Amino acid sequence: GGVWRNTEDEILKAAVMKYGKNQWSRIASLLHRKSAKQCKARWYEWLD
Amino acid sequence: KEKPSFELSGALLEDTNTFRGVVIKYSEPPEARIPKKRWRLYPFKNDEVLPVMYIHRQSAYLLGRHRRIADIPIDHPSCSKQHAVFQYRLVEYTRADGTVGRRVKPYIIDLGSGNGTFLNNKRIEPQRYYELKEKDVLKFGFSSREYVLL
Amino acid sequence: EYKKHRRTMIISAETPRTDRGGDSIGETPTPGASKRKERNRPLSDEELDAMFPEGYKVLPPPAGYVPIRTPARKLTATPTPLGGMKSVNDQPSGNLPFLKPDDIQYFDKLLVDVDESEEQKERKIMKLLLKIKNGTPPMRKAALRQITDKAREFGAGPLFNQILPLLMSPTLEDQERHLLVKVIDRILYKLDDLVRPYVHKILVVIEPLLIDEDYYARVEGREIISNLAKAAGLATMISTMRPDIDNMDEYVRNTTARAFAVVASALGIPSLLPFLKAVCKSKKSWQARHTGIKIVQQIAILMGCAILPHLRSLVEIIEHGLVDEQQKVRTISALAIAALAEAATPYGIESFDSVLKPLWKGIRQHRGKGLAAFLKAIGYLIPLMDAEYANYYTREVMLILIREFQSPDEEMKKIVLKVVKQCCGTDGVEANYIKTEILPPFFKHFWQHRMALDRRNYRQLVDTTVELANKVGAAEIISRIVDDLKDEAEQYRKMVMETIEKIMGNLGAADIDHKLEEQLIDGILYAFQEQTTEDSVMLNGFGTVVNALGKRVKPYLPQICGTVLWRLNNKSAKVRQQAADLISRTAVVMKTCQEEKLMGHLGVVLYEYLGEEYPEVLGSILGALKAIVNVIGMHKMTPPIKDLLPRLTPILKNRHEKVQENCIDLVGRIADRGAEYVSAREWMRICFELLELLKAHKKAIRRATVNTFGYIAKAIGPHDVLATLLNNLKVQERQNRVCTTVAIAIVAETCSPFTVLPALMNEYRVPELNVQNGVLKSLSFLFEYIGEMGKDYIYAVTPLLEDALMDRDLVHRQTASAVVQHMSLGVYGFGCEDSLNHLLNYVWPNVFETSPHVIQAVMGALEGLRVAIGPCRMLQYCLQGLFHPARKVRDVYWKIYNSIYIGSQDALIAHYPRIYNDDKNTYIRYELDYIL
Amino acid sequence: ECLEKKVDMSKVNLEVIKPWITKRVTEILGFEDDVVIEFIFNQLEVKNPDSKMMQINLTGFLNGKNAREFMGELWPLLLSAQENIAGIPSAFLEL
Amino acid sequence: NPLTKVKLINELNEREVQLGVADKVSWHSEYKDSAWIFLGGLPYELTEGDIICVFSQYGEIVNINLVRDKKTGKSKGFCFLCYEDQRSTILAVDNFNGIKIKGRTIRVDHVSNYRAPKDSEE
Amino acid sequence: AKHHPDLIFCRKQAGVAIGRLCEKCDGKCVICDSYVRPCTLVRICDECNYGSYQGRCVICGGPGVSDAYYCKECTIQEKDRDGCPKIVNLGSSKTDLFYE
Amino acid sequence: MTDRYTIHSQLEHLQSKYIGTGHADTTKWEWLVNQHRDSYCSYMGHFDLLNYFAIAENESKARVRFNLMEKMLQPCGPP
Amino acid sequence: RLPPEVNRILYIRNLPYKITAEEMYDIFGKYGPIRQIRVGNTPETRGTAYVVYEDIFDAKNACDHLSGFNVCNRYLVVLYYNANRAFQKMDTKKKEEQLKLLKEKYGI
RNA sequence: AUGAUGUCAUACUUAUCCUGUCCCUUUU
RNA sequence: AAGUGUAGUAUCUGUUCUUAUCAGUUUAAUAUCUGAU
Repeated sequence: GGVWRNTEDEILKAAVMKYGKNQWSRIASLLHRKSAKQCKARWYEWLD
Repeated sequence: KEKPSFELSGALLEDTNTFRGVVIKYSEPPEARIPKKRWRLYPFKNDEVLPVMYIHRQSAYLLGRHRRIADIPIDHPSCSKQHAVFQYRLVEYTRADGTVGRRVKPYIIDLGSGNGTFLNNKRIEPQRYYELKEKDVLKFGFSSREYVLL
Repeated sequence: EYKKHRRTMIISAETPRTDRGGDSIGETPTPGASKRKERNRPLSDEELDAMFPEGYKVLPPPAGYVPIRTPARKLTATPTPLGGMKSVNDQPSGNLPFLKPDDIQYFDKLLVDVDESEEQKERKIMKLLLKIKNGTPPMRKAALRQITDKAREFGAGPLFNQILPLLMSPTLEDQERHLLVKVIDRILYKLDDLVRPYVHKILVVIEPLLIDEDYYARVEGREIISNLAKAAGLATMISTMRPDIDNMDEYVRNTTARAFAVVASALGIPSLLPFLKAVCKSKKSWQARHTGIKIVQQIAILMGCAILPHLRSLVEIIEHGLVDEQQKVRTISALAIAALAEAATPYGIESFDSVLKPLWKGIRQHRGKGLAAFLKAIGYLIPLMDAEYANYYTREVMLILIREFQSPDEEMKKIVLKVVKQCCGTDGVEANYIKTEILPPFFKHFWQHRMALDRRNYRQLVDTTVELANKVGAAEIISRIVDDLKDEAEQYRKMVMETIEKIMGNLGAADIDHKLEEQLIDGILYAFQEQTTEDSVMLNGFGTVVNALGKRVKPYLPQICGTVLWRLNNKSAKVRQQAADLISRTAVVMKTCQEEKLMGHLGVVLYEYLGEEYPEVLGSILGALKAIVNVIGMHKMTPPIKDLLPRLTPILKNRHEKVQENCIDLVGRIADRGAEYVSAREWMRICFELLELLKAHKKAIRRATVNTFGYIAKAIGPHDVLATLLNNLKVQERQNRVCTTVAIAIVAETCSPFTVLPALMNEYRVPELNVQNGVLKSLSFLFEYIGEMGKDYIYAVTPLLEDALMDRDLVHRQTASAVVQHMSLGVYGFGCEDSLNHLLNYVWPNVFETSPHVIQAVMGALEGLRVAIGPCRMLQYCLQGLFHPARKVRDVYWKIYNSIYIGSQDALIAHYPRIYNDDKNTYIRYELDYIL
Repeated sequence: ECLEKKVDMSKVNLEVIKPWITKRVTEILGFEDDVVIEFIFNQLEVKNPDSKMMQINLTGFLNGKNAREFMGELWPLLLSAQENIAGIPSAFLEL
Repeated sequence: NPLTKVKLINELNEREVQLGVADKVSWHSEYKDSAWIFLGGLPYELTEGDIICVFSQYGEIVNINLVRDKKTGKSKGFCFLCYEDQRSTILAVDNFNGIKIKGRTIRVDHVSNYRAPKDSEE
Repeated sequence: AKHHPDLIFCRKQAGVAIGRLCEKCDGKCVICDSYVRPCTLVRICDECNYGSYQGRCVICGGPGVSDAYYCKECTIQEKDRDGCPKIVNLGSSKTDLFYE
Repeated sequence: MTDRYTIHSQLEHLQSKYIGTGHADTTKWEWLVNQHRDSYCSYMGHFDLLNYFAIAENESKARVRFNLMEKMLQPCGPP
Repeated sequence: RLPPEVNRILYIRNLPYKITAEEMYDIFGKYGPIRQIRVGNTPETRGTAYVVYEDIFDAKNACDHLSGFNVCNRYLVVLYYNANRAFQKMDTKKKEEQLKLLKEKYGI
């Protein structure tokens, strides 16, 4: 999957800002849409 | 009344071997196969062999006076519908050193020709695998033929 | 092979008649020339241009390739044996799921990635059928909604032209056919008049759905055909089904017959009466009369009791058919008469009288299957006759039946079984003569190890045995059937057990002798010992046998107990499952016979085997424990409640279906009956465990959970239960989420609602929309469950409902309307007029709304207010809206007026105000002004 | 329309209108059909039939123009027969 | 109805195979004590010896009898054959029942009742 | 119904027959679709029960066990005196469930 | 008879079959006629209402019954 | 001795717009006589075509052999022709002439 | 500074719903 | 770091009408839509 929605992108940006970049599971535990691998992939791809 | 016969009828045989629109007799045995011999027919009816025949590819062989029944017609007015048809089959032949093997060869069998057949001044009879070898001058009809092959 | 004719179906009154004539005059000379002496027949330029659609051009490129392919016939024989970038195009548009290769030919137009070109625009917009058939569920729902909304826009012509080939897909799976049928139904629900020209085109694809093995699919096909017929006119449908009568394909004839039957069921018997009468009087061909008889039979079978008034008229259609020369027409007419009879309750015997004499006369000259058809017709007609003639009729038919008892024909066997079931049930049947004549052959010739294997044969034999036992007696049938109790055949054993069970249930086993009783006990034991297929036949049979034996089963009690113990020690799922089933079934007999030691031993074995991991065995053990608690008392049960309650507490998380159901039932019974051995902390823990049981995928589980929560509330107290329920964060809004509100209402009905009201009012102060909607739904359910008890809480529930009436959210307004409906239904006559008016003050603006749920709730609340607040106030509030100018306002007001006028038809006289009299109208009811 | 006047098929014969209707159907429908003839005959079976349903059936079987022709040919002939004291039109006496 | 007899026989065999029918109850307890198999639905142009040779592939036939008409020509489709052993009859009912030959396929059943000339059905 | 708005009630004339509901739908109100407070018994149509149509479930459509009754909310609202409430239609429910 | 008006039913719509159910395009004459007919039927129904209505005139109960049954056809007027 | 799905007509897609049609006829003739060859002259038809041989056996043999055969730069997909489903544009008129000719020729 | 539009995500309600069958198609 | 399906509703993101008029359909009226300058 991984549609890379807008609200998901904002949530990932907020997680990287507050939770951190080296905590993919902490962000995946508040998304419930993609895996931590996919989350870090979207962070390094578009949400960097 | 009922006319009881208790004899063999033709309906079972017709259903066993029926062509596209006709009956199909002279059913080859199940011991045959497709050969791979380096031999091809070179029919030159008047010392001019324009076409070429390599029967190792085809298993069904029909040259007769049936345009709709057989595979194709033939310009052989002295030929019947089903009189003689040679067929390649894996016959258990003894090699030169005695090593027996199922070698592919053409079986010599007469299909009940109306006027028989002849090849090099000799007619071939059924129920006996004649010495079928290469470089043979034959005919593809019942009465006679003025054409041969190699 | 019979269904393969459906693959030979091509798409698309005088021209059709000439085409059928040409078809007949082409199907005649083929066998004509065949006697005088295919799909690959010759093709013509007209045939070639007609086969394929537009978008192609014949072009033999050189003048040598045509005479290169012309001798290809001879080139297949002589020269055949002789000497001898990275491009691709799938179908994605934005997602466009994978199209199968068979569907590639259908959706090929979408494979082209061209865009921005009108007619082609609509054709491409019609590519949503690809996403509907092949795609995810959300895409399917979206395509369904788009087709529902874009009906008139896309046009019915292109829709049918695109849907018909998809229905004819040779690779069309069951799900694809179901989706296509649903789409066709949705399209026919909107388009009404435009479906006329495509009537035949849609019927050609929809008829095979009727002739199918799937019962649900056949029902869907019948419903679709009925809707299609009701859409267009009966005359158009008759014109479409006209040429199918004389169709060569018999499958086409059966399809046309089913279609005519559906059209008669929809548009009515008499609407299709004269068409059928003209079809029956057709001297053109015997196939016509055969199709007519088949249509009559199918119409009767589908209509059932609807043929009562037109039956005599049906006789007028069928009277000239009995004299048919061809045996097929006579057989069809006999089947039709039998259908009209057996489908018809006793009535209209005179209407069939014209067919009475010849059929029996045909029994005299009966030979072959015609005798069977005549016997079936006579059997169907015998009960419709009176006793005087029925005596002679049965006395004459019984001899022919006995003569035909040795018929190898399975159809003759079924006909004889039906005739026995019909005739033996007559009052003029000799019991001793029946037992002398029909009983031994029915046991020998009818009862056989091969007959039971069939599906219809099994039910037929069961019905025949039941009727014979009810007619002649139970002891003879029992003696005939008990010998087969040890039958090696499982199906024959099940049939014998079902026959014995039906006999014992209908006649009663009091006639069972001592030797017969012992034989039946041995048979039941052998059957329970040999049960390969998991079926309730053996269990239900043992239960009925025990219930019939009563106290006479005490000698068989210990043998059954030993067998149950050995089976519990035997294979769990195979043996112990049936063992626990038999125990739970015979608990009543064991308690009735005073099996005290037996009950205690059973309880001990159940407490021992309760720790089994197999859910099938554990659930049956829990059910047997529940039955023992139902028979054995609480204090008298040897496995006391102190061990049962905490042991059954953690079993709620078993996650099995039957296990969860049995555990919920046992806990609920224990907490509703005893309610003492459970401690306060134990009750709290049980409630905390049952809170998790609401997430199941069943409804009965939720109902049992609500009942158990109510019992626990009645036992422990309201405070703790309401506190545990108030914590429902409602993660999901479905999966029994409102179930917490239902449990709150159950606790309020069991406990003092004075305690449950203000706690709920305080929990409603939370911010979450989920919690607010839950509080509203719980208040509505509580008011509905209380009813008369709400005479005091009306003034207390008024302001919260008035505040929630503010439409901040649609769900809030829906819950408000539902609470208003429940309150109006419950406050009937209790004197809550002020609260009703205060609620109506905020409920009236909710009339203007488009939500289906909100609209339904508003309508229900208006009905409840008219019931309680009265129709006078309802009309006073709906008066100005009647003659309003708008379309939507007038529509809503007219719906409200129709709702208020459906009931209260008598009280609308007074509420009707005095409207002044116009020039050409005197509307003022002057009689009402008559002052006495 | 001419089929708007109330008629009564009980006060007229049927054999006199059978071959005329048959010829009209063979001319309009072209081919020879038994379903249409029997349907038209059974349509006039009731004692107080209705011309609207007959016209609808004729439009379903015929094209719609030939249906109008058949309706306008059957209505006035039947009306004249019902008006005749003997119960038949002027054509039944001509030949 | 006429052709559905072979369908019923095949369905009974398939149900016995699927229901877990044992060898003792494999649609043979009723046809026991007699190997007279009744074949029906055969074509009107079938010969006696041809049918004998066809049904002889499953064993030796003891006594065959075709439906001989009064003056029609012995063309009715019915036939009764008591084979050598009942095992051959079971094998024929298992393999030859519903076989297609000479166009229209015929049906086979186990009667084991008596020598009835007029017992089959068209 | 509230669960199935696309259903078509029979609305036929009332007879002298007593109906029953499927075990899966035991206790469910025929009209009100509630689960408590029943008032009156459910009457079946004359044509709604004739042979194979006899003994079927009113709402569930399956084989009935228990005798059903109308909900008191439907009885007080003058709703129980309506036509035959037999579910003649079967659509938008249990259609593709067999496929799963 | 070229009319083309086959008003039977289209897709099994609401289709109020009750007598006086009411609709959207109901003209004033229709509502007035329905109300007058319902009031006449109610006056024919209630026994005490019939006694109170007929007690005004010297006519008998049957007189009021006939006068009410006669006023059912076209009470308001030809629309 | 073949499935009913096999038919004399075969749809060949995934071809160029200017495809060498003589070579196409030669490739189709490897099976049997090309009874007809229709080349899509439309835009959406540009790159697709249909063929029809006078025999079903040869057509099936070529379908087995020419399944996704190689081309200059692509591989056209060859599938069995689906049902017609569109014949109202055509009509069975003028067939009475053929019927009368058949009745006069044989005389029956 | 309310709105119309509609691919594509999201919350909600209907006490929505998982053993449902060919017990009925036996047409040639 | 788990839910299945059946119907419907809303709030989010992206786009569009300074076209002057006439006639009609439709609308409570606008609007939208359909033809001409």
